[PDB]
Amino acid sequence: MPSMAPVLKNIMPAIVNVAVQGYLRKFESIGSGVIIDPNNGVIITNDHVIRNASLITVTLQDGRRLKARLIGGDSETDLAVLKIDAKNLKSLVIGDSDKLEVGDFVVAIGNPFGLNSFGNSQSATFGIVSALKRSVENFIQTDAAIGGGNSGGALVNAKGELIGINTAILNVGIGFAIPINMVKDVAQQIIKFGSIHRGLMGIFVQHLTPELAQAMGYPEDFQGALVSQVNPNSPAELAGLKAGDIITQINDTKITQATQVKTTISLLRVGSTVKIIVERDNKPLTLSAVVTDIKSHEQKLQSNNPFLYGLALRAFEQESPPHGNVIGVQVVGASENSAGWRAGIRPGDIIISANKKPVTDVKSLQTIAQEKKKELLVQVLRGPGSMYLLVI
Amino acid sequence: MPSMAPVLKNIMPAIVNVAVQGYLRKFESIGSGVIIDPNNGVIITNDHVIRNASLITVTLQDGRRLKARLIGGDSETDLAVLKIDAKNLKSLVIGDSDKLEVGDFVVAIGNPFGLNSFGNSQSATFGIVSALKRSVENFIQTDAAIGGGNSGGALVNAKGELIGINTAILNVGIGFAIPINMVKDVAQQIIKFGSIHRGLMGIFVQHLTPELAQAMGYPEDFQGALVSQVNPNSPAELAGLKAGDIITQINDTKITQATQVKTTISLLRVGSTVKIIVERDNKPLTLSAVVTDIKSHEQKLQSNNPFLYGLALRAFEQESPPHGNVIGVQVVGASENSAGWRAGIRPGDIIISANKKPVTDVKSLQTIAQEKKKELLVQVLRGPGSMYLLVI
Amino acid sequence: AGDIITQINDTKITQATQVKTTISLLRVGSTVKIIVERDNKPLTLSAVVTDIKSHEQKLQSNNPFLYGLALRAFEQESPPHGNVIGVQVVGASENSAGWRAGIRPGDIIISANKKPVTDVKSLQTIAQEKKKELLVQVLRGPGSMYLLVI
Repeated sequence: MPSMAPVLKNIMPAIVNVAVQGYLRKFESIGSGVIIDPNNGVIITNDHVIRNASLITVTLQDGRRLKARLIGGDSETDLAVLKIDAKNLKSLVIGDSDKLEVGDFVVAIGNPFGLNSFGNSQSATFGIVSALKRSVENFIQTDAAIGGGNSGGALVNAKGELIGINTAILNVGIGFAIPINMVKDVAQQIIKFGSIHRGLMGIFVQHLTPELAQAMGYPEDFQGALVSQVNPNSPAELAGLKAGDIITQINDTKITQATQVKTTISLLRVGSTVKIIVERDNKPLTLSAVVTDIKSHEQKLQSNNPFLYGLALRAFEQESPPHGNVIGVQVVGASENSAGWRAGIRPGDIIISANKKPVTDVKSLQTIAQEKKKELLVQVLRGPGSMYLLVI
Repeated sequence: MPSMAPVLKNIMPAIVNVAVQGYLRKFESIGSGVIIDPNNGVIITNDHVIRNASLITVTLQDGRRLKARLIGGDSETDLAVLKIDAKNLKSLVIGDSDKLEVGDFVVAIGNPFGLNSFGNSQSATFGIVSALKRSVENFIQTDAAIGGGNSGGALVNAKGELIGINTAILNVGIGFAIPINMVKDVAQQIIKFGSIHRGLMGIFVQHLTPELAQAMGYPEDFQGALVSQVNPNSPAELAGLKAGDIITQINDTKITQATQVKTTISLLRVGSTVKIIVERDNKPLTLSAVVTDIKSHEQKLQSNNPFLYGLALRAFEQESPPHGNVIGVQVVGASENSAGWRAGIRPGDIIISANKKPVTDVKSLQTIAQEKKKELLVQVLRGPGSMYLLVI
Repeated sequence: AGDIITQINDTKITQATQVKTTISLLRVGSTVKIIVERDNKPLTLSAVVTDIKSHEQKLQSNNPFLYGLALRAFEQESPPHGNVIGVQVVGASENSAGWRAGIRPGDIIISANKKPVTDVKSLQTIAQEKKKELLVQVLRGPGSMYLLVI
């Protein structure tokens, strides 16, 4: 007689209750957690379960109510790692969430927002994987949900292995899970450093469909991640990556799915050399690239183009009463965080001279901006009036 | 390790996305579709998915976004057949939906109204058949639903065969499906003719319960469809069908269920001779009958009874101030679409003479109505007053 | 353009509004005789009313990827992309192959069948590469994406 009872009875102690008290006004909040290292008391829940906590208490199936410590959380991946100091703890076999398919049977273990606050008992619910993660697009999706779903709890496969960590967004009958492969890596890194310090690579990637594979000269079943854009002066550009490359391996991981790429890179730390294997018009190339600090990169960009950085510019000529024939460069956009904004330049402004010299096109503006001076004097037409501005 | 993953991976390409633009004000709308003939690009969705469309685009799992043509739809069965011109298409094995039982495991494949507009990925959800069709009464019913259910998508059995086509009426956790046997027949007929042209048979049928079987002199397990009424001058009457007959076979289909009968006959076309095998007080009889055009039949009825057609009549005698003793035939009802309504006759009218002659009962009225004349002069009492009317 | 219509078939044309009414009710397949003054010379033209769907069908497959698209040459510094050179999609008919593939007004086509796109003719020429698909790289705000127009 088949039943999930045997596997669940063994893994249930691994799931726990997570209770939080805090101020936002004082509030309560409860969710679930999973013990992923029994020897050191390391529990995973969602970041949103424990945000704003002054107090966090873990209740085990065995009855103990334990004071827990936050080792660190990561709001973007919605994960948080906790420590409790206690012995005789149980966990479960961790699995590989890259190996999941639509149609596999799963069980989600974790109380809904309403339920069994008081019993040391975690509700179980059964179903299949309905759709794989694809960044609702951001998670493993299931039809195993109860009460609008669980946060912090375990998603396990038919064997009892942990394949993800549940989460509850506000989809009737649909359950969501953060895949365990990603969870592992944010756990290690929060454990070692206390938080993820994301750096910059500058690679935008897209799902390689069979359609696109074939149109790009590869078989229908070919797998990889399509590079859709490589920014200028980005680490990916230094490394030789081009739009149209198909990424097939990063470091030790084979890429068969664009969603893979974006997770790996994310959780990788400024300083890391990264091996990227690429296919380009059917030739393999191995590029190497260094993750850099986002604020450093913005610095480079700024001190390289100190007066015009953050501005979108185009050539402009137009008879424009009351000014007569107006020739210049139109500021089409401007980041609030630019020397240009700070000096007063706004979108819609026409720059008609720089350092008292006439400006005809963008190039002509960029050249004068290269002049080794402390400041750029800029004359702008703005609708029917005009200002001189100083860009420092 | 059991899993629905292998069967679903093979049939998933058969399911598609259906996107529609139109005016009702412009609107969008998306549902799903199933490819039932890969060689000719023939897709099934629901009629309600594609109604009011000026544009219909099919997205395949492989990535192609394809312009689709409406070959025809049928709002009563809520089905619509589509063509796309494209090669390398996949379908699935079509199954027999007469063979389904409560308790069989099923998977419904198709995105809910909310979900994955953008991924070429169709959500899957798992369960059992909860109740068989019984015309909510009109469909196969399941506990495989997500997000309030899918329209246009596939319902498949444990083997991966298509057993129905999903539909979403506005029942939490309950999924509905239009059974595939019916779908097949409306597809062929929409393909050949562009739409279903329903004719008239005139057979009302009822579920034969064990209770009723026994009370009618057959074993508890006897199957068939109970004829509850046969209209006068109907094709079923010409063919010899009587109330109390138990239909057991129509053409090539054995009838074990009343719901069967009504579908078959429906989709059958004016002109078709139809074999009906019947049981009557335990003797088998084979009747033959011809489907006729509904408007022709109404014509026959009218030109046969040209002045009184569409009227409900009873004998009437009553002392009725201020009229004294009133003898006549009371019009108890009247169809707006009758020579009688058009002339002014209303329910509650007493017909007291016809062609200047007194009317005592219905029969007496019918006889004068048979007179070979261009018109019927009718004198009516209406409450306290009276009108002469001319029925043409 | 600048011809003056004085007659359509046997109806005589004295105002602009008659033209719509005389012609709208003419059936597909008809020969229509349009009589005109052009520089004070009378001419008589003959034209065949076509089916609307068939005409749009003809424009469509005669221009299979770019039909319905309003397009202009585009050069602009555009943080974070740097200097973006390409063809801006200014309008896109909701029934075009381009709209179907995913293109939207605002997008900048920066490459086609893997070559750089500079002016509108450069895109038109690449579009004529003898295929059943045009591969386009579009820049949309800070992102980018490959689409296949079919």
